[PDB]
Amino acid sequence: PTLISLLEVIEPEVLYSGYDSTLPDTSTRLMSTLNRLGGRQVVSAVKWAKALPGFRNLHLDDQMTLLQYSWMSLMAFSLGWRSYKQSNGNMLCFAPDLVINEERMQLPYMYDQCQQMLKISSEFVRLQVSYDEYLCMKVLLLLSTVPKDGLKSQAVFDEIRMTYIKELGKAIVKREGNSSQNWQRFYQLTKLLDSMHEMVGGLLQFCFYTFVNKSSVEFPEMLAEIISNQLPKFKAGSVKPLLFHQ
Amino acid sequence: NALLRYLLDKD
Ligand SMILES: C[C@@H]1C[C@H]2[C@@H]3CCC4=CC(=O)C=C[C@]4(C)[C@@]3(Cl)[C@@H](O)C[C@]2(C)[C@@]1(OC(=O)c1ccco1)C(=O)CCl
Repeated sequence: PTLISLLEVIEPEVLYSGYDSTLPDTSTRLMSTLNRLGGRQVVSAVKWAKALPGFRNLHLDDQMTLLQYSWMSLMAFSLGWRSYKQSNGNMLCFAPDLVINEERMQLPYMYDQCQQMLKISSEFVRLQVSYDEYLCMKVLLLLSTVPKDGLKSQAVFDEIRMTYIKELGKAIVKREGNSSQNWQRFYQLTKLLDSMHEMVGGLLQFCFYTFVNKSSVEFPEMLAEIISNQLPKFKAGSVKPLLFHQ
Repeated sequence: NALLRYLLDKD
């Protein structure tokens, strides 16, 4: 009963948006449908995180902080994964009932943010990331953004990261079968993790903007609670993105 | 806040 096999079992099932393309296609409807889907996905992510060996050893405040700080990264990474598997990174596969065409991206209100999200999936395509590699990296993303003032249970947190860095090693081996150039693979995946801060930064920016200036878009309570809590901290520059390479 | 606190404690 390995750690990686447990990560396979606790991985949330792909959710359906219930998007109704019989209705008129508007910007407000799409972003509200995506927000509602996102709220539900975040709920699943909380359940997922609680089932990660080690996560519950952390102080409850640390648990909240990590989820509040990384939720967007987890969602965008998963979206990148789905899009890679479902269409080889050619389409944004938010849900099996909400798949965005190349032609549907050519709309002014969503071209820019779609291009940002496609870049993530194209990294999966470029690196031919395996399922176990993806799962290990996703854990590490949950553990990649912290407060500058630090954490309440730092030592536990440091041991968790250590545990899942090793698991990522196993995922690399399980895929390649013990090469002498596995260090290059590890380097490439840590570089991808690092670049997730930048690739997601512009997504959070547009999200925060939409939430504050209500440019009328609906946010479910799950997202509203995290965003409004997360908002003042980013503006204060109080968040520390952890990076493997300086 | 309250909703995240709930989800972490539940089950
Ligand atoms: C650009 C941001 C990033 C979006 C998330 C990316 C990650 C994500 C993946 C999902 O599968 C479902 C939901 C979210 C969590 C998204 Cl699509 C939505 O909440 C909606 C989010 C926040 C976002 O989405 C868009 O504007 C968007 C998506 C497609 C075209 O525009 C937004 O700011 C709306 Cl308020």
